[PDB]
Amino acid sequence: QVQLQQSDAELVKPGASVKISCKASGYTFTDHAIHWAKQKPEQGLEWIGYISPGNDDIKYNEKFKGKATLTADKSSSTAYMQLNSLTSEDSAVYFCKRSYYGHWGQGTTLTVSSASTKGPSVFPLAPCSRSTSESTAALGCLVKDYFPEPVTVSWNSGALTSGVHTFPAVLQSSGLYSLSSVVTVPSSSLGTKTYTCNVDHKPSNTKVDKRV
Amino acid sequence: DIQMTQSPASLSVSVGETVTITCRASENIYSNLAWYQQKQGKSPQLLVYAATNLADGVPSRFSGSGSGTQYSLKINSLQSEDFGSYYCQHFWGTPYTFGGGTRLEIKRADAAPTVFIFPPSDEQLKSGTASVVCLLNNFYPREAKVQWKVDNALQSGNSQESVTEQDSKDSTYSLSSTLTLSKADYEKHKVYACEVTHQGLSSPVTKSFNR
Repeated sequence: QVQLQQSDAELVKPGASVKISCKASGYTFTDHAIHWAKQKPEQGLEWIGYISPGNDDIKYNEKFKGKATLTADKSSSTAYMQLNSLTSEDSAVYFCKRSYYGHWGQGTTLTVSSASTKGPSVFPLAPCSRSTSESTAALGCLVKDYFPEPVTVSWNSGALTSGVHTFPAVLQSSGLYSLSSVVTVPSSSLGTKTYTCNVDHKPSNTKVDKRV
Repeated sequence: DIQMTQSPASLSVSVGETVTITCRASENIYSNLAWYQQKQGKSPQLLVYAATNLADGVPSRFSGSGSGTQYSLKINSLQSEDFGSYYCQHFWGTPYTFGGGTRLEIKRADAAPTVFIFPPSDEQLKSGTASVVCLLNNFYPREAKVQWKVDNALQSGNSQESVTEQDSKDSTYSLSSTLTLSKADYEKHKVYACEVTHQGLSSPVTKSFNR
Protein backbone atom coordinates (compact mmCIF):
# COMPACT_ATOMS: atom_id res chain seq x y z
CA GLN A 1 0.00 0.00 0.00
CA VAL A 2 1.11 3.64 -0.50
CA GLN A 3 4.52 4.38 0.94
CA LEU A 4 6.60 7.43 0.06
CA GLN A 5 10.25 7.20 1.13
CA GLN A 6 12.06 10.52 1.35
CA SER A 7 15.78 11.28 1.38
CA ASP A 8 17.49 11.43 4.77
CA ALA A 9 18.50 14.75 6.18
CA GLU A 10 21.05 16.87 4.36
CA LEU A 11 23.34 19.63 5.70
CA VAL A 12 24.05 22.04 2.71
CA LYS A 13 26.22 25.00 2.32
CA PRO A 14 24.76 28.53 1.82
CA GLY A 15 24.35 29.69 -1.71
CA ALA A 16 24.41 25.95 -2.75
CA SER A 17 21.63 23.60 -3.83
CA VAL A 18 20.23 20.50 -2.36
CA LYS A 19 18.13 17.77 -4.23
CA ILE A 20 15.40 15.86 -2.28
CA SER A 21 13.95 12.62 -3.54
CA CYS A 22 10.46 11.28 -2.87
CA LYS A 23 10.51 7.62 -3.81
CA ALA A 24 6.89 6.62 -4.32
CA SER A 25 5.97 3.03 -3.59
CA GLY A 26 2.97 0.78 -3.90
CA TYR A 27 0.80 2.58 -6.42
CA THR A 28 1.30 3.54 -10.11
CA PHE A 29 3.39 6.92 -10.03
CA THR A 30 2.40 8.25 -13.42
CA ASP A 31 -1.26 9.36 -12.60
CA HIS A 32 -0.77 11.23 -9.29
CA ALA A 33 0.63 14.58 -8.65
CA ILE A 34 3.20 14.72 -5.93
CA HIS A 35 2.89 17.86 -3.93
CA TRP A 36 5.65 19.41 -1.88
CA ALA A 37 5.27 21.41 1.32
CA LYS A 38 7.76 23.13 3.64
CA GLN A 39 7.20 23.42 7.32
CA LYS A 40 9.84 25.37 9.26
CA PRO A 41 10.57 24.42 13.09
CA GLU A 42 7.54 25.69 15.06
CA GLN A 43 5.42 26.98 12.28
CA GLY A 44 2.92 26.44 9.49
CA LEU A 45 3.44 24.69 6.37
CA GLU A 46 3.22 26.36 3.00
CA TRP A 47 2.79 24.64 -0.28
CA ILE A 48 5.76 24.40 -2.69
CA GLY A 49 4.06 23.04 -5.75
CA TYR A 50 3.31 19.78 -7.47
CA ILE A 51 4.77 17.72 -10.20
CA SER A 52 2.29 15.38 -11.71
CA PRO A 53 4.55 12.68 -13.14
CA GLY A 54 2.96 11.48 -16.38
CA ASN A 55 1.42 14.55 -18.25
CA ASP A 56 4.39 16.64 -17.00
CA ASP A 57 2.22 19.42 -15.49
CA ILE A 58 4.04 21.35 -12.74
CA LYS A 59 2.73 24.40 -10.89
CA TYR A 60 4.46 26.29 -8.25
CA ASN A 61 3.43 28.44 -5.42
CA GLU A 62 4.52 31.81 -6.77
CA LYS A 63 6.87 32.43 -3.67
CA PHE A 64 8.82 29.36 -4.75
CA LYS A 65 9.22 29.60 -8.65
CA GLY A 66 13.00 30.05 -8.62
CA LYS A 67 13.99 28.43 -5.41
CA ALA A 68 12.57 25.04 -6.18
CA THR A 69 12.45 22.99 -9.35
CA LEU A 70 10.13 19.95 -9.17
CA THR A 71 11.14 17.14 -11.46
CA ALA A 72 10.21 13.46 -11.69
CA ASP A 73 11.58 10.39 -13.10
CA LYS A 74 8.70 8.20 -14.42
CA SER A 75 10.72 4.91 -13.92
CA SER A 76 11.94 4.69 -10.28
CA SER A 77 8.87 6.61 -9.14
CA THR A 78 10.94 9.39 -7.66
CA ALA A 79 9.87 12.99 -7.58
CA TYR A 80 12.50 15.53 -6.74
CA MET A 81 12.67 18.94 -5.52
CA GLN A 82 15.83 21.00 -5.74
CA LEU A 83 16.33 24.04 -3.75
CA ASN A 84 18.57 26.55 -5.28
CA SER A 85 20.79 29.16 -3.74
CA LEU A 86 20.21 27.78 -0.32
CA THR A 87 20.07 30.13 2.52
CA SER A 88 19.25 30.03 6.25
CA GLU A 89 15.60 30.63 5.63
CA ASP A 90 15.59 27.46 3.52
CA SER A 91 16.36 25.36 6.65
CA ALA A 92 13.07 23.43 7.30
CA VAL A 93 11.36 20.14 6.89
CA TYR A 94 10.25 19.52 3.39
CA PHE A 95 7.42 17.00 2.80
CA CYS A 96 6.01 15.23 -0.44
CA LYS A 97 2.43 13.86 -1.09
CA ARG A 98 0.17 11.45 -3.17
CA SER A 99 -2.74 13.59 -4.50
CA TYR A 100 -5.01 16.29 -3.26
CA TYR A 101 -5.91 14.28 -0.17
CA GLY A 102 -3.14 11.80 0.27
CA HIS A 103 -0.54 10.20 2.20
CA TRP A 104 2.39 12.37 3.33
CA GLY A 105 5.95 11.23 3.35
CA GLN A 106 8.17 11.22 6.30
CA GLY A 107 9.92 14.60 6.00
CA THR A 108 13.52 15.46 5.09
CA THR A 109 15.24 17.97 7.37
CA LEU A 110 17.44 20.58 5.61
CA THR A 111 19.96 22.42 7.82
CA VAL A 112 21.52 25.15 5.81
CA SER A 113 24.71 26.16 7.37
CA SER A 114 28.25 27.09 7.09
CA ALA A 115 29.32 24.87 10.02
CA SER A 116 30.88 21.38 9.83
CA THR A 117 29.12 18.14 10.74
CA LYS A 118 29.82 16.66 14.21
CA GLY A 119 28.50 13.30 15.28
CA PRO A 120 27.62 13.07 18.96
CA SER A 121 29.36 12.20 22.21
CA VAL A 122 27.13 9.87 24.24
CA PHE A 123 27.35 10.53 27.95
CA PRO A 124 25.66 8.58 30.70
CA LEU A 125 23.12 9.83 33.24
CA ALA A 126 22.80 7.64 36.31
CA PRO A 127 21.98 8.84 39.93
CA CYS A 128 24.60 9.21 42.85
CA SER A 129 22.50 6.77 45.00
CA ARG A 130 19.09 4.92 45.22
CA SER A 131 15.92 6.13 46.97
CA THR A 132 16.61 9.40 45.21
CA SER A 133 12.89 10.22 45.54
CA GLU A 134 10.61 7.15 45.16
CA SER A 135 11.14 3.51 44.14
CA THR A 136 11.97 4.89 40.67
CA ALA A 137 15.35 5.25 39.29
CA ALA A 138 16.10 7.14 36.19
CA LEU A 139 18.88 6.48 33.68
CA GLY A 140 19.59 8.28 30.43
CA CYS A 141 22.07 9.22 27.74
CA LEU A 142 23.25 12.65 26.97
CA VAL A 143 23.86 12.99 23.38
CA LYS A 144 25.98 16.09 23.54
CA ASP A 145 27.62 18.33 20.96
CA TYR A 146 26.35 17.11 17.54
CA PHE A 147 25.40 18.96 14.37
CA PRO A 148 23.19 18.88 12.44
CA GLU A 149 19.80 17.73 13.69
CA PRO A 150 18.35 15.06 13.86
CA VAL A 151 19.62 12.40 16.36
CA THR A 152 17.44 9.32 17.09
CA VAL A 153 17.62 7.63 20.51
CA SER A 154 16.14 4.18 21.13
CA TRP A 155 16.50 2.14 24.34
CA ASN A 156 17.55 -1.48 24.37
CA SER A 157 17.78 -1.63 20.68
CA GLY A 158 14.10 -0.83 20.32
CA ALA A 159 12.80 -3.21 22.97
CA LEU A 160 12.19 -0.54 25.66
CA THR A 161 9.25 1.83 25.29
CA SER A 162 7.80 1.84 28.79
CA GLY A 163 9.24 4.88 30.48
CA VAL A 164 11.57 6.55 27.92
CA HIS A 165 11.44 10.23 27.34
CA THR A 166 13.70 11.82 24.76
CA PHE A 167 13.70 15.60 24.91
CA PRO A 168 13.69 18.07 22.02
CA ALA A 169 17.23 18.80 21.01
CA VAL A 170 18.66 21.93 22.37
CA LEU A 171 21.01 24.37 20.61
CA GLN A 172 23.85 25.28 22.87
CA SER A 173 26.15 28.30 23.11
CA SER A 174 28.70 26.57 20.84
CA GLY A 175 26.24 26.13 18.02
CA LEU A 176 26.03 22.35 18.39
CA TYR A 177 23.06 20.46 19.81
CA SER A 178 22.60 18.48 23.09
CA LEU A 179 19.71 16.14 24.03
CA SER A 180 19.07 13.80 26.93
CA SER A 181 16.99 10.64 26.63
CA VAL A 182 16.04 9.28 29.99
CA VAL A 183 14.18 6.24 31.16
CA THR A 184 12.43 5.58 34.44
CA VAL A 185 12.33 2.26 35.94
CA PRO A 186 11.42 1.20 39.41
CA SER A 187 14.42 0.70 41.80
CA SER A 188 13.77 -3.04 42.19
CA SER A 189 15.02 -3.54 38.76
CA LEU A 190 18.68 -2.31 39.03
CA GLY A 191 19.94 -5.65 37.80
CA THR A 192 16.68 -7.02 36.19
CA LYS A 193 17.57 -5.53 32.78
CA THR A 194 20.72 -4.17 31.06
CA TYR A 195 20.15 -0.59 29.76
CA THR A 196 21.53 0.16 26.24
CA CYS A 197 20.79 3.48 24.48
CA ASN A 198 21.42 3.38 20.75
CA VAL A 199 22.15 6.89 19.42
CA ASP A 200 21.92 7.55 15.67
CA HIS A 201 23.15 10.52 13.78
CA LYS A 202 22.72 9.64 10.11
CA PRO A 203 24.24 12.92 8.68
CA SER A 204 27.61 11.67 9.97
CA ASN A 205 27.12 7.89 10.16
CA THR A 206 27.88 7.78 13.87
CA LYS A 207 26.10 4.87 15.57
CA VAL A 208 26.73 4.31 19.27
CA ASP A 209 25.24 1.85 21.70
CA LYS A 210 26.03 2.98 25.33
CA ARG A 211 25.15 0.87 28.44
CA VAL A 212 24.17 2.29 31.80
CA ASP B 1 -3.89 33.50 -3.67
CA ILE B 2 -6.77 32.79 -1.32
CA GLN B 3 -5.95 32.76 2.35
CA MET B 4 -7.49 30.46 4.94
CA THR B 5 -7.63 31.86 8.43
CA GLN B 6 -7.79 29.41 11.36
CA SER B 7 -9.27 30.24 14.75
CA PRO B 8 -8.57 29.64 17.54
CA ALA B 9 -4.83 29.39 17.73
CA SER B 10 -4.47 27.48 21.10
CA LEU B 11 -6.86 25.34 23.05
CA SER B 12 -6.34 23.78 26.41
CA VAL B 13 -9.49 21.67 26.87
CA SER B 14 -10.33 18.89 29.24
CA VAL B 15 -10.86 15.28 28.21
CA GLY B 16 -14.52 14.47 27.46
CA GLU B 17 -15.24 18.02 26.34
CA THR B 18 -16.13 19.03 22.80
CA VAL B 19 -13.79 21.15 20.71
CA THR B 20 -14.59 23.39 17.70
CA ILE B 21 -11.84 24.61 15.52
CA THR B 22 -12.91 26.94 12.66
CA CYS B 23 -11.14 27.90 9.56
CA ARG B 24 -12.47 30.76 7.23
CA ALA B 25 -11.43 30.99 3.56
CA SER B 26 -10.68 34.57 2.24
CA GLU B 27 -13.15 33.90 -0.51
CA ASN B 28 -15.12 30.79 -1.46
CA ILE B 29 -13.17 27.19 -1.66
CA TYR B 30 -16.17 25.01 -2.63
CA SER B 31 -15.89 22.59 0.19
CA ASN B 32 -12.45 21.51 -0.96
CA LEU B 33 -10.84 21.72 2.39
CA ALA B 34 -8.84 19.09 4.26
CA TRP B 35 -8.14 19.00 7.92
CA TYR B 36 -4.95 17.54 9.31
CA GLN B 37 -3.64 16.67 12.58
CA GLN B 38 0.11 16.75 13.03
CA LYS B 39 1.75 15.48 16.13
CA GLN B 40 5.55 16.35 16.88
CA GLY B 41 7.99 15.57 14.26
CA LYS B 42 5.73 13.89 11.84
CA SER B 43 3.88 13.71 8.82
CA PRO B 44 0.40 15.30 8.94
CA GLN B 45 -2.52 12.78 8.91
CA LEU B 46 -5.74 13.21 7.03
CA LEU B 47 -8.78 13.72 9.18
CA VAL B 48 -11.31 14.93 6.74
CA TYR B 49 -11.19 15.46 3.00
CA ALA B 50 -13.77 17.33 0.89
CA ALA B 51 -14.94 19.62 3.79
CA THR B 52 -16.93 16.92 5.75
CA ASN B 53 -15.81 13.50 4.53
CA LEU B 54 -14.05 11.35 7.14
CA ALA B 55 -10.72 9.88 6.19
CA ASP B 56 -10.33 6.19 6.47
CA GLY B 57 -9.01 5.50 10.04
CA VAL B 58 -10.39 8.50 11.81
CA PRO B 59 -12.71 8.12 14.73
CA SER B 60 -16.28 8.90 14.70
CA ARG B 61 -15.67 11.53 17.30
CA PHE B 62 -14.47 13.83 14.55
CA SER B 63 -16.83 15.62 12.13
CA GLY B 64 -16.27 18.04 9.24
CA SER B 65 -18.76 20.93 9.05
CA GLY B 66 -18.94 23.93 6.83
CA SER B 67 -19.65 25.53 3.46
CA GLY B 68 -18.92 28.68 1.48
CA THR B 69 -16.05 30.00 3.62
CA GLN B 70 -16.64 28.89 7.21
CA TYR B 71 -15.54 25.37 7.77
CA SER B 72 -15.20 23.58 11.14
CA LEU B 73 -13.54 20.56 12.78
CA LYS B 74 -15.46 19.25 15.74
CA ILE B 75 -14.01 16.70 18.11
CA ASN B 76 -16.75 15.65 20.56
CA SER B 77 -15.53 13.19 23.27
CA LEU B 78 -12.08 14.71 23.31
CA GLN B 79 -9.49 12.13 24.38
CA SER B 80 -5.94 12.08 25.67
CA GLU B 81 -4.51 11.52 22.20
CA ASP B 82 -6.17 14.41 20.54
CA PHE B 83 -3.55 16.85 21.34
CA GLY B 84 -1.40 18.22 18.57
CA SER B 85 -1.80 20.70 15.79
CA TYR B 86 -4.61 20.73 13.45
CA TYR B 87 -4.32 22.44 10.10
CA CYS B 88 -6.83 23.04 7.36
CA GLN B 89 -5.79 23.23 3.67
CA HIS B 90 -7.89 24.40 0.71
CA PHE B 91 -7.67 22.66 -2.63
CA TRP B 92 -9.47 24.79 -4.94
CA GLY B 93 -7.53 27.19 -6.92
CA THR B 94 -3.83 27.11 -6.81
CA PRO B 95 -1.94 28.06 -4.63
CA TYR B 96 -3.35 25.51 -2.25
CA THR B 97 -2.97 27.45 1.06
CA PHE B 98 -2.59 26.16 4.67
CA GLY B 99 -4.28 27.71 7.70
CA GLY B 100 -2.31 29.06 10.56
CA GLY B 101 -2.67 25.91 12.78
CA THR B 102 -4.30 25.19 16.15
CA ARG B 103 -2.35 23.57 18.95
CA LEU B 104 -4.57 21.52 21.32
CA GLU B 105 -3.26 20.55 24.80
CA ILE B 106 -5.75 18.22 26.50
CA LYS B 107 -6.22 19.57 30.09
CA ARG B 108 -5.53 17.59 33.18
CA ALA B 109 -5.78 18.26 36.85
CA ASP B 110 -2.45 19.01 38.51
CA ALA B 111 0.42 16.57 38.97
CA ALA B 112 3.65 17.18 40.74
CA PRO B 113 7.09 16.67 39.30
CA THR B 114 9.12 13.88 40.50
CA VAL B 115 12.62 15.33 40.41
CA PHE B 116 15.95 13.63 39.76
CA ILE B 117 19.44 15.10 39.59
CA PHE B 118 22.29 13.55 37.62
CA PRO B 119 26.05 14.23 38.31
CA PRO B 120 28.50 14.79 35.50
CA SER B 121 29.59 11.54 34.24
CA ASP B 122 33.35 11.14 34.46
CA GLU B 123 33.80 10.45 30.71
CA GLN B 124 32.42 13.94 30.28
CA LEU B 125 34.55 15.53 33.09
CA LYS B 126 37.57 14.21 31.37
CA SER B 127 36.66 16.24 28.22
CA GLY B 128 36.80 19.67 29.95
CA THR B 129 33.09 20.41 30.38
CA ALA B 130 30.78 19.16 33.03
CA SER B 131 26.96 19.09 32.67
CA VAL B 132 24.73 18.70 35.71
CA VAL B 133 21.15 17.63 34.50
CA CYS B 134 17.97 18.01 36.50
CA LEU B 135 14.83 16.21 35.55
CA LEU B 136 11.22 16.99 36.46
CA ASN B 137 9.34 13.89 35.35
CA ASN B 138 5.60 13.55 34.66
CA PHE B 139 4.01 16.77 35.86
CA TYR B 140 1.28 19.17 34.71
CA PRO B 141 0.88 22.03 33.80
CA ARG B 142 4.01 22.58 31.76
CA GLU B 143 5.08 25.56 33.76
CA ALA B 144 7.60 24.40 36.31
CA LYS B 145 10.62 26.56 37.42
CA VAL B 146 14.11 25.13 38.08
CA GLN B 147 16.73 26.96 40.03
CA TRP B 148 20.28 25.72 40.27
CA LYS B 149 22.33 26.47 43.34
CA VAL B 150 25.92 25.48 42.61
CA ASP B 151 27.07 25.98 46.18
CA ASN B 152 24.52 28.48 47.36
CA ALA B 153 25.16 30.67 44.52
CA LEU B 154 21.98 30.99 42.60
CA GLN B 155 23.21 30.23 39.03
CA SER B 156 21.23 32.70 36.78
CA GLY B 157 22.15 32.31 33.11
CA ASN B 158 23.95 28.93 32.52
CA SER B 159 21.07 26.47 32.07
CA GLN B 160 18.72 25.42 29.21
CA GLU B 161 15.44 23.55 29.57
CA SER B 162 13.61 21.32 27.10
CA VAL B 163 10.09 19.81 27.46
CA THR B 164 8.36 16.72 25.97
CA GLU B 165 5.08 16.53 24.03
CA GLN B 166 2.21 15.82 26.44
CA ASP B 167 1.87 12.05 26.94
CA SER B 168 -0.75 10.18 24.91
CA LYS B 169 -1.91 8.66 27.86
CA ASP B 170 -1.64 10.40 31.22
CA SER B 171 -1.37 13.84 29.56
CA THR B 172 1.73 14.93 31.51
CA TYR B 173 4.90 16.62 30.61
CA SER B 174 8.61 16.03 31.69
CA LEU B 175 11.49 18.62 31.48
CA SER B 176 15.28 18.52 31.54
CA SER B 177 17.48 21.40 32.55
CA THR B 178 21.11 20.89 31.69
CA LEU B 179 23.65 23.22 33.71
CA THR B 180 26.97 23.57 31.97
CA LEU B 181 30.30 24.28 33.69
CA SER B 182 33.95 24.06 32.80
CA LYS B 183 35.76 21.15 34.48
CA ALA B 184 37.23 23.96 36.57
CA ASP B 185 34.10 25.57 37.92
CA TYR B 186 32.47 22.10 38.65
CA GLU B 187 35.52 20.84 40.45
CA LYS B 188 35.69 24.08 42.56
CA HIS B 189 32.27 23.47 44.20
CA LYS B 190 30.64 20.63 46.25
CA VAL B 191 26.81 21.09 46.44
CA TYR B 192 24.89 21.02 43.19
CA ALA B 193 21.21 21.79 43.61
CA CYS B 194 18.26 21.48 41.48
CA GLU B 195 15.36 23.32 43.28
CA VAL B 196 11.92 22.90 41.55
CA THR B 197 8.78 25.01 42.15
CA HIS B 198 5.42 23.96 40.62
CA GLN B 199 1.83 24.54 41.63
CA GLY B 200 1.03 21.00 42.59
CA LEU B 201 3.93 20.82 44.93
CA SER B 202 2.93 22.02 48.34
CA SER B 203 6.44 23.30 49.15
CA PRO B 204 9.45 23.39 46.75
CA VAL B 205 11.42 20.26 46.57
CA THR B 206 15.23 20.50 46.05
CA LYS B 207 17.52 17.63 44.93
CA SER B 208 21.31 17.77 45.43
CA PHE B 209 24.69 15.95 45.32
CA ASN B 210 28.32 16.72 46.34
CA ARG B 211 31.87 16.92 44.51
